[PDB]
Amino acid sequence: SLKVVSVDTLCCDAGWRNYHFVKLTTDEGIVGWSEFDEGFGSPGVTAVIEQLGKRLVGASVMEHERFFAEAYCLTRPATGGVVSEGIGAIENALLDAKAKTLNVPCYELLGGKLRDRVPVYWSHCPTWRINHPKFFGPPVTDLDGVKRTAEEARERQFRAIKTNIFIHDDGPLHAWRPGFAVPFQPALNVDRKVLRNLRAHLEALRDGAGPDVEILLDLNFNAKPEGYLKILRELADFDLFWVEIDSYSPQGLAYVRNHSPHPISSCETLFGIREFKPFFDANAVDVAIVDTIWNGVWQSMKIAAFADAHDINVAPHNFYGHLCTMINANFAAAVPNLRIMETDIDRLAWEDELFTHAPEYQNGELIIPDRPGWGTDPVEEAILAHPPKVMGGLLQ
Amino acid sequence: SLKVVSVDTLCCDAGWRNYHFVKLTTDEGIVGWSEFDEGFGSPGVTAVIEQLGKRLVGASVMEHERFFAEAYCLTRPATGGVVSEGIGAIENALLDAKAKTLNVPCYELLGGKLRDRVPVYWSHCPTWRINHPKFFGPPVTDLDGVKRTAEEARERQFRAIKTNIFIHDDGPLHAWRPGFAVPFQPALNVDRKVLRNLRAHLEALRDGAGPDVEILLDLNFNAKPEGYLKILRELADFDLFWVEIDSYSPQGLAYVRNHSPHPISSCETLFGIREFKPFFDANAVDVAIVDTIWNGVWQSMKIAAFADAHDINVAPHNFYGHLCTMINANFAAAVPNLRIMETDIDRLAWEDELFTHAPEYQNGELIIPDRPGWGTDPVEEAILAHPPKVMGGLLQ
Amino acid sequence: SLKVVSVDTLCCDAGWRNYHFVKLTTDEGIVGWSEFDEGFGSPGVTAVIEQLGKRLVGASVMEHERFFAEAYCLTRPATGGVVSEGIGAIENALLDAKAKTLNVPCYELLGGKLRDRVPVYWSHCPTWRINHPKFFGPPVTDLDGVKRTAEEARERQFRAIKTNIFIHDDGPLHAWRPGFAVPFQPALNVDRKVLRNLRAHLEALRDGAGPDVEILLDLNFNAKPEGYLKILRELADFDLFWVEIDSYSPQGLAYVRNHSPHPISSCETLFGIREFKPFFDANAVDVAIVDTIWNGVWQSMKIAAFADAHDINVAPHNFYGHLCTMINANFAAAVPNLRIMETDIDRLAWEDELFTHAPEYQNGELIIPDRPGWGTDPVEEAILAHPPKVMGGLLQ
Amino acid sequence: SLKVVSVDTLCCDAGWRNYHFVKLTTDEGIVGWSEFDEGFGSPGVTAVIEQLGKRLVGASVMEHERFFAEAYCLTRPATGGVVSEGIGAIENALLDAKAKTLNVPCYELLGGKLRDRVPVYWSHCPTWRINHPKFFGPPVTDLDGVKRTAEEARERQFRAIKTNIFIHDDGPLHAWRPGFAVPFQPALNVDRKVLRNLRAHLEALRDGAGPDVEILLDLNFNAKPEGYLKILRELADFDLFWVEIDSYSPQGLAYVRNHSPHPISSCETLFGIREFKPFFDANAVDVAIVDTIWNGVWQSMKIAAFADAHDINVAPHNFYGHLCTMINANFAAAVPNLRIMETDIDRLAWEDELFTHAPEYQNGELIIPDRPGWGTDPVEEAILAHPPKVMGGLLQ
Ligand SMILES: [Cl-]
Ligand SMILES: [Cl-]
Ligand SMILES: [Cl-]
Ligand SMILES: [Cl-]
Ligand SMILES: [Cl-]
Ligand SMILES: [Cl-]
Ligand SMILES: [Cl-]
Ligand SMILES: [Cl-]
Ligand SMILES: [Mg+2]
Ligand SMILES: [Mg+2]
Ligand SMILES: [Mg+2]
Ligand SMILES: [Mg+2]
Ligand SMILES: [Mg+2]
Ligand SMILES: [Mg+2]
Ligand SMILES: [Mg+2]
Ligand SMILES: [Mg+2]
Repeated sequence: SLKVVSVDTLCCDAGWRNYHFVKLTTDEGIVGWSEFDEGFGSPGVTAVIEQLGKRLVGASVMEHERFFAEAYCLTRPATGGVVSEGIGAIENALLDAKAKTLNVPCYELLGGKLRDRVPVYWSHCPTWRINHPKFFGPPVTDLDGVKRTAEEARERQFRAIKTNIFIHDDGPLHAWRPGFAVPFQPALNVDRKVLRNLRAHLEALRDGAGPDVEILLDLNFNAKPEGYLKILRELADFDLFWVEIDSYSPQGLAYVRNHSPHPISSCETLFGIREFKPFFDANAVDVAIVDTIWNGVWQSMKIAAFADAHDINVAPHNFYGHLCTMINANFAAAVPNLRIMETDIDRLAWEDELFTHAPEYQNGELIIPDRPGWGTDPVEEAILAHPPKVMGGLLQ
Repeated sequence: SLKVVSVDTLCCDAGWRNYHFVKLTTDEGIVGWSEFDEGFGSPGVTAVIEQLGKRLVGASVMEHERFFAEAYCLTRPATGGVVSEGIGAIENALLDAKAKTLNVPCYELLGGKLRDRVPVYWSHCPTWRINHPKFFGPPVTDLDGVKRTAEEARERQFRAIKTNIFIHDDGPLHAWRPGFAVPFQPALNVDRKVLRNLRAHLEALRDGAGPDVEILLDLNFNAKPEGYLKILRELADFDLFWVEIDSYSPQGLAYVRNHSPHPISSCETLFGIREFKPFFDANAVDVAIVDTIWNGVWQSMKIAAFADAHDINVAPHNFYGHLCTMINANFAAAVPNLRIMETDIDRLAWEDELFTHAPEYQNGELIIPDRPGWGTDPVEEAILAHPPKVMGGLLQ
Repeated sequence: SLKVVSVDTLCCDAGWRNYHFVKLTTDEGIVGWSEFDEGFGSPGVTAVIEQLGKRLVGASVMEHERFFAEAYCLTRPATGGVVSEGIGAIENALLDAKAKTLNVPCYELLGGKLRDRVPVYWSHCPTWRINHPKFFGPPVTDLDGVKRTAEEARERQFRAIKTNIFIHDDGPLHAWRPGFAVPFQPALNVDRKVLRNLRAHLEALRDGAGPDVEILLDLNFNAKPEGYLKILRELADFDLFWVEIDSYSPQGLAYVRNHSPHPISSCETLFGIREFKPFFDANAVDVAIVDTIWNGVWQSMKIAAFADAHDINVAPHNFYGHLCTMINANFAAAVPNLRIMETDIDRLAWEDELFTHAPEYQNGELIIPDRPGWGTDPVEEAILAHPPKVMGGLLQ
Repeated sequence: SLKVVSVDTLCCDAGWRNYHFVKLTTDEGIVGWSEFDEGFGSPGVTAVIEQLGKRLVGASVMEHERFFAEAYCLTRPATGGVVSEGIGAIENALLDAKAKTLNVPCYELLGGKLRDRVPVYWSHCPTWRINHPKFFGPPVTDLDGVKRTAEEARERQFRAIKTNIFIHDDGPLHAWRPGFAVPFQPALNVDRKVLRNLRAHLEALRDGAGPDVEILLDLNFNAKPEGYLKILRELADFDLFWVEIDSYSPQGLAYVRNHSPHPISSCETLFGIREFKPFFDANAVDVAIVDTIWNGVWQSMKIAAFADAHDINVAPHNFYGHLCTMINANFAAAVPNLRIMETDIDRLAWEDELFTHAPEYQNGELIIPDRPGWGTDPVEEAILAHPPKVMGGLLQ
């Protein structure tokens, strides 16, 4: 019949956060999967999915843009954010199911592949070993550990690594994340302490990385334009692949970029061409980060094409489980204007148990798989062996 | 202690949709309430509230902007929409509790009152009698019914009424709501059928209203700029108080307004100064509609002040239960640049059972009450006597 | 009755200028106070207050925004400047009275507090010891004195200090203030003499401050854009927390900022969202200085929210007596987007006599008090023991 | 010596407001006069003048731009409004004294005259007979009176007349001035009542005026852009010389003008090229009204030249006593780009007692006099025979 028979959500432990999944079944017995997230400031996604999936049962699995168009109508007043995340999760499960029904990898739905491998950067490096050492080891607790982590990235043939903001000289090594209320300092002022610790951290990272490995810096939402300018001035003489700055002020981000000696990336939290547009119109970014897990991969192709017309290259936002990596891998395979792909190389001790297939890396690149669908399936029995905790992520 | 002890949510039947409430209790035994909504495209609000309320327990009931600042940080990546609705609901319960603790009406927190009564328009008139006749009677099923409803508004001393788009000459009278997928025609094209039915409907309404009662027209998201222009051209010779058009294109809405012979209102779905700004910068609106139930009343005061500096008057978005009306009444009491207040005069047969106090109208105005807090409390036993159904509203 | 019974003004000696106060009494016997200023280019404020206070008697002390709305109407043609200062002074006395009536600190009216302490900078350092040495000692008369003053700030645990423009090598040490006609050189040209003296002064200040204490530079209205650019170029290699530039040319100030290697602050003389708007639209400032004594604290909350939407942090303009400090402290307690707070640490020998309570500093921060109202009251008998002189300030 | 020996202010009764004067005496015994106003929203002007005049004593009477430059410096932070009015009043007394010293009319200082007579409009017609009938008769209390007043203007050979907004059908004839809080309705909404009364009033005025006399409409600050558009739409088919709209929103006023079928005038409350500039840049006005009493005539020549470069003609704001008329007459004599001159033809019963010379009109034009100085002097004994009341005007 090609009809959708069921849409369910599943959830499992990912240590300091949970992973979530959409499981969509068709009348032919094909199962389409996606992975989504609530911990990154996004309570409510499951509720959105459970409501929207009710309307989808009985509809054609093949008609994903019809579903999107309908869903957009039904939730139009509160579009974006958690609503749009729910829509994107369902879209990604629909794509998997459609690809599987047609016996093709998902990139065959997205224009075909135009590359077989994708260069990555090792993200949250050494952020995961510093911030979640119970889950990702060896723990990093000092500048020597920072250096050693970069040395490890170099030895393992990774070509780039991305860090965040860390305070080294005020007690135990800790992250500086005031944009997410750790600590609660909602003005997000940047003081000397922040600047000298950024410098110390990056110098240690460069010492370990050597001169060839690229270093990316993510500042998230942790300052105002004033403070971002202060950081960029301070770090004017560093060799940075990009400095990543999230902002809801296209004019402010454009001002910062205009005064930056480094490439600026942004946009990981934005939805649709509509939200990217003011940033591109303002010349606000060198690189547009696109969250295809949030937007849905079909919607993300639209965003990539929009960026292409502005001669802006895109990078997937990818810092979740293996299924998200494979979803992003398919997007990265199809998009011409691809900057690089993000991936976390630090993995949970049970990550591989949760999925049928793991991403394969060789010489600093992700190999794009050629199996029907995204390239990996969550394993239901494994999910049940790792029951979820209450919401973590930013809401820990 | 002035600490928040608990944050709970409650839900009850409102016929074709549910009402939702936040119940916040302090260490002193004061209870602060707000009303919120999920049916207007907003699945997930309850989940957001339940997560955010966990962080609020143990904090001061007096420190509402602290809570807002913290909440904004914790959900920054997925801000707006359902996340921001959850934050606004909690804010409104905090305000009620703080006012009650200080033994004052909520307007005493908002600058004091500057008026004792607020002119209203009777909204969803005759929309509720056409679209939900099982709940709001007498049913309206033809043009004569449309005329009679306007006559009733005139007799009852209402000074203004607001209708939507109705098809009268293609079978049983029915609403035209393609922007919300009823029917599913996602291009939102406007054809002759729409135009002639708008004309027929508005002529009947004017016939009943007489020449003094003002007629407002809400087009919601039911066209593209092209179609909005077609509608405004067609209705060029009508006397309309405003034409209300929701759009996520400030440039498109500005183009429409520039070519409109009628005042244009918009913005009921927008969050914060940030989202209103592009519209004001573009000269897109005569009147800014502010949803204080969604934004929170404190945040809405910021938006009202922003509008004031642009010499734009604001109107509350108010089409829910009595508590929402009283929340909006307090906002309307304090804001200098107030255009008018929306209210639905058609009420459910059990509306008055659900709340301790009902809004009072006299000579077409809402009387602003002077009780501690918002002016009415949901009644817990009554809520339990009207158990909720599954989600309705747009998601019916 | 909650009615205002009387509005009076009082005035006392502050050495080289006078302090002024609004005293508002209610029917319940509550007294609300504010402090205002005439010496900073503002003859006439008292006359404005005395006229506007006549209309206020008999009105509710609780309805401060009603009073503001009415006052704005009555003085609309000559709004801003001295008129708006009079309105702001009355607003601040109303707020004090309302807070006292409700038995809460003024920050309880402003959203609640979100911080308990506020970092400050020691302003007019060493400006007060150079320019008014009869009142603030020890006198500073040479570069060694400049260095020693910065050393004192460091020892006393202040984290930042702010100086102005001084000429050291042309006779007795003297201020360069041509923008205020000392000397009268109304072109405001910047020559070598100015540049080399700025350098000499700042080098001495840095020598005393050490590398951790932040140095702020205030240029007031003492140049044109051309000259501001010359100064910023000259000082390109200094580590400055901000350079403060007052301008009535948003396009000119924006040009300067675009070419500045230092953060730019401005706006201390501006009134309302309306006046700040062109500067924010032009990207003219890193930091917005808000004079809440001039604007009124309620109006200033509107300005702070406007700045927040532009991701601009604000700093109070505070260089008067203890009551102004406490007024600003309450604003600073409530505003999320707070850059820092200005305060003069050099005090008159009789400052503490004039007020019931003095501001308390610890480890470079101002402690926010928790008494009803602003946190301090002028003392009537002390005011009479220090009779005012003719107008001083800029009009000396 | 050519030194200024004294600067004094005088004040006398003008019925519902006072007139004020600056009296400046030189060492040679020449007396220069100006007239200024406080009632039009401007408490404090006298205080400003008394402070600034202290600095002027001992300076050259010939150096008026030196005084202006110095005064601007000394009051720079609170410039505009009442401060700038004080400066303008002194400037106008300086000009009179300088002209008298050189034995020439003031227009000889302003480029020489380029016309001998100036067409006027009869302003506040029938506004003064309606609003201040105790002082200006015969009283106007109905539509027939409105018609008769216009007939009188026609018979007396006036070519143009200007009215305001009046409510005729809700009790005794009364002005609609919500922008100045009469009545207090601070949203400034425009309803049917306003529109139908504007129409009725203007139809009566046109009936009396005949087809040749021009009719001007002043809306002051009595609406928001929304309401101004509503008024202009309603009055689309009237033949109006201009519609006068005061606004502090250049973008809003420009929007209104863009949609106006009538010429738009504004700017009567603005100070200096700086304040006019945003309006001209926005294409906001057909005609710029310049208050030379407020700005000073020398400053006003700068504004007129600025307007000239934009191909905008200017009109003096003139609705005070005979000295203001003569001050404006001299400006009007010298400015090439002169639209028309405002004057009130309704005069107080004692107006002529107060001044040595009265303005002379012939065939609808003001004759420019050729006496040294402005053309009339206040009479000190007459001033003392008409002692002032408390402040009236808007502050009544
Ligand atoms: Cl989580
Ligand atoms: Cl902070
Ligand atoms: Cl619902
Ligand atoms: Cl369609
Ligand atoms: Cl002073
Ligand atoms: Cl000079
Ligand atoms: Cl007066
Ligand atoms: Cl109003
Ligand atoms: Mg968004
Ligand atoms: Mg990132
Ligand atoms: Mg949005
Ligand atoms: Mg609507
Ligand atoms: Mg100004
Ligand atoms: Mg300053
Ligand atoms: Mg101004
Ligand atoms: Mg006028």
